[PDB]
This record gives sequence, C-alpha cells and structure tokens, in this order.
Amino acid sequence: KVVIEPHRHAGVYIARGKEDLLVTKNMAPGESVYGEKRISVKVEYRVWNPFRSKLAAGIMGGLDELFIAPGKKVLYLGAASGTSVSHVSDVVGPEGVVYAVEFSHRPGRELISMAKKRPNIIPIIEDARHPQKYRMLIGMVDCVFADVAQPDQARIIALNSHMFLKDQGGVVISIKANCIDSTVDAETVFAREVQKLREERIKPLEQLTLEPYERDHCIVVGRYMRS
Amino acid sequence: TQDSNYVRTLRQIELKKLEKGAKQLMFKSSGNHTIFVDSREKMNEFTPEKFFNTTSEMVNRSENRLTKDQLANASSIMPKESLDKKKLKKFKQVKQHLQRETQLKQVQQRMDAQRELLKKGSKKKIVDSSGKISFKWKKQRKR
Amino acid sequence: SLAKSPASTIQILGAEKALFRALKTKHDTPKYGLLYHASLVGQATGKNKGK
Amino acid sequence: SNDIIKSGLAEKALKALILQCEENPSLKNDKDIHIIINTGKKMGINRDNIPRIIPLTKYKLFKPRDLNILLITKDPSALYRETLTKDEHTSELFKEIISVKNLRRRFKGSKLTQLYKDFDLVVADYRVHHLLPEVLGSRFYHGSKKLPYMIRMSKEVKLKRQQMVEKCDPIYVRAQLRSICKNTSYIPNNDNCLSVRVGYIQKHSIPEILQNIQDTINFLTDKSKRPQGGVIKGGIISIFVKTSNSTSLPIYQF
Amino acid sequence: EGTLTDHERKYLNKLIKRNSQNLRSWDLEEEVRDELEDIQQSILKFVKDHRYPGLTPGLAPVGLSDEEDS
Amino acid sequence: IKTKKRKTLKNLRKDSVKRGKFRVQLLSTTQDSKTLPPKKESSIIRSKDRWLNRKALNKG
RNA sequence: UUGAGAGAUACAAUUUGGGAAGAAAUUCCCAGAGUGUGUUUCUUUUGCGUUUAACCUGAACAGUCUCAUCGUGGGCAUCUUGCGAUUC
Repeated sequence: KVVIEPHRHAGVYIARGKEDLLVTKNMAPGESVYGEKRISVKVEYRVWNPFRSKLAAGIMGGLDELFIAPGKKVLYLGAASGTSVSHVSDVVGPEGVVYAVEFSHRPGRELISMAKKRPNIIPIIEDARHPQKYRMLIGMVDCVFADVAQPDQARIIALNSHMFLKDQGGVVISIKANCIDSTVDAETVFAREVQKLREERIKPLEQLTLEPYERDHCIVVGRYMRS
Repeated sequence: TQDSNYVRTLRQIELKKLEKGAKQLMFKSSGNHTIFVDSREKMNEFTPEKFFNTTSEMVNRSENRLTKDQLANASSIMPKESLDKKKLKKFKQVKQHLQRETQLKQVQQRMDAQRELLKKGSKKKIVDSSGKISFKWKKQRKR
Repeated sequence: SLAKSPASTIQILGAEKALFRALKTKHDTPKYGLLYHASLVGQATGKNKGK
Repeated sequence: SNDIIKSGLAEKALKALILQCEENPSLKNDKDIHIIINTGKKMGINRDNIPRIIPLTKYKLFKPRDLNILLITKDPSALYRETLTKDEHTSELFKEIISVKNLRRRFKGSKLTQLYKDFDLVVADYRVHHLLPEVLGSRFYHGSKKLPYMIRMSKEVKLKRQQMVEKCDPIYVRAQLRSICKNTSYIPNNDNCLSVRVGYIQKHSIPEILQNIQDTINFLTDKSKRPQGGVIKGGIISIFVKTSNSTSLPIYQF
Repeated sequence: EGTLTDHERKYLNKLIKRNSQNLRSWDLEEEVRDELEDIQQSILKFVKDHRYPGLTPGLAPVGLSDEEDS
Repeated sequence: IKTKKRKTLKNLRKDSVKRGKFRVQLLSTTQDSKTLPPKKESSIIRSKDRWLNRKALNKG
C-alpha cells in the first residue's frame, strides 16, 4: 500500500511508500497520455517526471507560489506534445482552462490528439510571436507559463502578458542560457533576462536553477504589474 | 558476429532496465534558489521561516514545504529503518544496472574492434607509448 | 514508428521469438518475418528469398 | 588484564620460578620464560608455521646485534646480498645471507643440524617462506623455537597482470628486523592452548616480564588489531608461567 | 479573526509540531542521506599479495622508532 | 583603519545576502536604468585595450 | 616576496529568526548569518623573463618480411599463471 501526501501547491500530491514520486490526479481514469506510471489508491494518480518536464522540476526545486491553482486559467506557451500540459490540466481540474500554444505541426498533431480526450485543454496551433491571431480563443488568464527556447523570450512574454494576462497575475518562465549568449556563465544570462522582464513590466519574485534535472536552466517566477 | 550480437542484446536489455528504474526513482533537487526583495530593510530582515511561512525544520526540505497553516506516519506501511534500507536498495539496483551496461559496452567495443581487424583492407599497427594497441587504415577507397 | 525503424528491423518484423532466441543462444537469425508473404518474396526461390 | 598485572600471585610465581630455575640444574639448563594461555573456546585457525608479531610497547626483548641472524632470499641472490652488504645500515646486521637454492645445495642433514646450532634467528623473504620447510628440514620447524619469520624487502606491491619490480630497501629491512627482535611472536593453533615467550631469564627483570605478559594479554584479547590480534575467543581462563622444563605455575585464575 | 489568546494557540503549535514530525518521518535518515547522495550523483553523472595470503599476518609492524638511526 | 572603512563600504554597497540555501538579491532602483545606459562589461572590452597595448607593439 | 576580489574551509568567541520548557532568570531544539584567526583553490591586475610551442598533414608498418585469426607445444608456483582485452 502507498500513501498520498498533499503537496504545498494545490492539485499536486506526493506518493509515499516503498518508492516515492510526484503525482497528479487523473482526469480520464484508465488512460495514460504518454508512458508515465499510474498508481491507484478509487482514485488514480499519474506520475510526474521532473527530468522530462520543467514545471515540476521547479516544484521539486521548491518554488514558493506557483500561480497555478484549480480555479485558475493558464496560458501555456511552448506546449510541445502536451506532456506537461496534461498535468497542468490535471492541476486546474475540470473547472480551470489551459490554453496550450504550439507552433510546430509534428507536436501539433499529438497535442490535438491529447486535447481530444482532455476537455479543459484548448489547443492552439499558432506562432507565439503574434498574440493577435488567436485573440478570439483567449479571454483573460490568471497565469502565463513559458517554455519556448527562443532568444526573444522576454519579448514574447511581454506581448502575450500585456494582452491576455490580468493585473496581479503570475508569470512563470523557463530560461535556458544556451539559446542566449551561452559563452558566459548562465547566471549572467539569467540576470539579463530578469532585467528584461522588469523592463517589460513583470516584477520578479523568485528565481530557481533546475539542477540536477536540467543544465543551465532556470525558472523565474514574477508578478504582472499593469500599473 | 554471433558473439557481438549476443553482447549487444545484453547491453540493450540492461539499458532499457536502467531507463525504467531511473523513471521509477525520484531524485532530490540541488539548485540555487534566489528571492528578489525590493527593499534593503526587508533584505536585512529576511528570514526563510517567515517568508515561506513554514517550520524551521521544514525549511531545508525543498520538495514539500508545507505552510504553518497547512500543518495546523512512519508507523504502518513498513518500519522506518527497513523502509530506508529498501529505498537505498532501489537506488543501488539502478546503479548496478548502469555498471553492467557500461561493462557490456566496453566488451562490445573490443569485440567490434577485432571484427574490424578481420575484414579486408590495409592496416598499420600503432603502439602507443602508454601501451595501447591501435590500428590505422590506409587512405584507400572501398571499390 | 515504422518509419523511424531501419530496414533491418522491417525485414524481421513479426519473427521476434526466433530472432531473440537466436540472439540469446548464439544461433542463426531469421532471414525474414512478416514480409515473407509479399508477392515478390514468393516469386523468389531458394537462397534468393532472403536476398 | 589490569588485575592480572596487579595481582601479587603472578609476581610471587615469578620469584618462585626464578628460584626453582636457579636451584634445579635441569631447569638451570632452560633460559626462556613462556606463558601458557588457556583460551576459553577453540581458536579455530589452522597452524601454518607463520609467526605473528605481538608488539611490546614498554621494553625490548632483544637487540638485533645480539642474535645470530640467517637471511634466506629469493635467488637472483646477487642484488639482495650485494645491496645489504654494501649498505652501511645492514652491513653488520646479518650473520649470513643465503638464497634458498644455495641453501639447498650447501646444507644437508647434519650440516643443517649444525646450521641450527649456529644460528639463533632465521628470517626470510615471504616469497620463499613456504618453500623453507623442505629446505630447512623438520628439526627447525618442530617446537617453534626458531621458526623463520616473514620479511618483505622490496616495499613494492604486487599487482595482478603486472610484474613486480625487484629492489632492496635496507632501511625497511632493518626496521622489520628491529621489530622482530624487540617484539614477541605467536603461532595460532586449532585447540585452546597457546604458548607465548614473554621474557628471557638473565636479560629481563620481573616487572619487565610482567609488563610484557600484560601487553601480550591486551594485544591478544583486544577486539581490534585484526587479524594479527584478536584471536582469543571466550576470554582467558588461566595463564601458566613456565620455562621449557619447569612445571606450569598458574596466574590469572578465573 | 486573528485574536487568539496567548494561552490559546499552544494547541495549534502542538498540532503543527505533531504533523511536522509525522510528515518528516517519511523523508529519510541522516546516516542514509550521504549514501543516497553519493549513489544519486553516480546515477546522474595494510599490504596484500594476491599470490601469498600469509603476508598480512606474517608482516612485522614498522614504527618510527624502528626507522631511526640509534 | 582604511581597510576597515573599505570593508564597511563594501558591506554597505553589497546587494546580495545569502541565507543558508537561499540567497536574497536586491531589485535595483528603477531610476538608474532610466537615467543611464547600462554599465559596461569590464573584461570583454578590456581585452581590446590589452590588445591595443600589447608588448609586441613597442609602445613607449 | 605583484596587488585586488570571490569561493571552499577548521576553530574560536559573537549574533538573527522559528518553536518548546521555565514564575522569572534562562535553557534546549531547529534554521542561519556576520566577524576574528588558520587552511586552501580560482579569477584578475602588476613586475620580470621566455616570446614561440603544441598538434595535424604530403607516396611515412613491412626481407632480419609485416600483420590478423584459429590451433598446438613449452617457460614463468622463488609467480605478468594470463579479463570472449595483450603472460612470454
């Protein structure tokens, strides 16, 4: 037998027993969106993989306030294959809405295929430089997560956050220094990106490097200040 | 060729088992956490217990920092010492899968080097001062 | 997945039992799998079937 | 242990043994003092004729200049013999340095017996120590008075699949030989009885012999110092001080 | 309301401490922590002669007094 | 004396304070980035000056 | 024996915060920080001297013919006792 421990952030649990893992509740029982493990305690939990995805790499690193709650609507930018998007949908439950944006068609097919069975995911196949194109589909959102590996991540987050994000909402960005200068220490690039977000309007709250899960990756969490 | 196929199949088995075990185990995070604070007075008054609103013993735990409001079971399941021993045994099993995989890799590399010596071509024995035996082939194009 | 498989896999697809028992017991591997029922392999005769 | 040292019964036994050795000519022939240790349980280690060195912290039994020493070496004997003769540290240290093949060729039978008469201490390379019983004869090995010790002369470490280079280190050789001469030794057996030489009658005083006995007890009974020490299991029921011909006088009766 | 008494909230602190102990009992042990860290790092990233076993018991101990000129 | 004063000035001008595993970093004032260009990266452009003053150019 | 800066760092006193006990005096536990001294590494500056080296490359193994592989016999137990690896 195993025990389910409620994690600090809502909608996230930890399996306890002979082996310990990070888990989320399953929206569609009896199905796995990819090759992750399922634990039945009844209620079924899918197992997060922090090496595979970067959001609960930040959770395992101990982010303070994730801005992702079961009530909230989340705008996911850079949603390749929907693997992390399924768990974000599990966190926001049936009430919350996750708008998952992806440009490339090859993860686009499987993002559509997973959003077929997951109701609360609204898939968007559209380039993230241009928020005005999918403005019909989005309302206001509580948080914006970014996983794009682009040089102008700060500009993309600026354009999307000015247009869709509410006041006092949250921005959670994953930054890799290799898609930036990459010939200096990664701390320098991270400081540059934090300064860019401050210029844009996002007031940063915290920064967390993702060792041992990713190399030269950080999660920067901040709050949007429209004023 | 049959020998090399056998060792390759064993290495592939061990590599898939290593991948499965690595997915099965969790790893503790060791990463820098920085908090941005607007004022120097709040910097000098920064305490992680009050900021995270959590217990001082739960500060160093990173994966599940529960707040004091949320806090306001080693027995059952399994006794604690044996449970810790079995978790360490799972980690040791994954490490042993890794060691078997790299050992089979080195064996297969040696077999493939000999199987390349068996073929058709002009080769030169190169003896390093360290004593490693290498072979360099002539610049000639395969007909 | 079938596209990402190389040609050597596609030749022996469907003959996994004989393939892996030979690879584990150092014996000769199957020359062919499900593709024995293609029309061209049927027109081939003798040792030319594996070719 | 501490009670065994502080018991006046042991000291009275030591004066009694010394007086009996002085009075009785048969005991006056003997010159060495042995203790007979009754281990509580069986030792469980087969005898292998390999002396194991028991350290003596307080006093030294012998100096290397006092004894007559035979060194038996592996037989490219020129390097070892020439190095030990030429070096001033070990020039006068060894009465004779011989190889095992030359020893086999030269000394046979009665010649071996007069060799045993001549030499008091025998040490050898650990690589030829196992060959020694056939070469030295049985009349060295019976009784354990002059069992050949094991010394390692090159200080190099043998590794698998690689050669071991042959040198001779005179400082290491004289250090090992000094330790052998200043320290007493034991050979394990299967049954409970053990015999350890603790002192020499003429050259040692009674408190010195008692301190050597105490150090021997601590080294053998101590749980650490494995595998040279820690061989006694179940404690010591009784110790018996005696010479070669004298009867056993009991101390530390438990 | 935020108006808990000083005599009050000791029960709250005791409940928080009990829940903290129960949760922290799941985590690990201090002794096994170093071994788990070393094994996780590996995952993520006297004399002996083998010919002559009798050398280890037969060897005489060497000392600084022995390696001295006298 | 002078070293103690320099240490006190450095401690006053320091903007990052570590607290165990965590390290608190000051957010800079918004006025400075508005009123001035960003500060130069010292080593990278010092490479150019070292090259221009290299010893192979006998420069006296 | 050029200065500076940063990190690791043992010990010493000195302090912050959470919680518990205690009437208080205080004590304990947990999480730290700074300072002094000691240890050590890295970075950079300056002085002086060298101021060219490393590596790859052309038809660059081979008459005392070279090499590979499967065998066979022998030496090394006073030990290269020999790994699906290269003991001679």
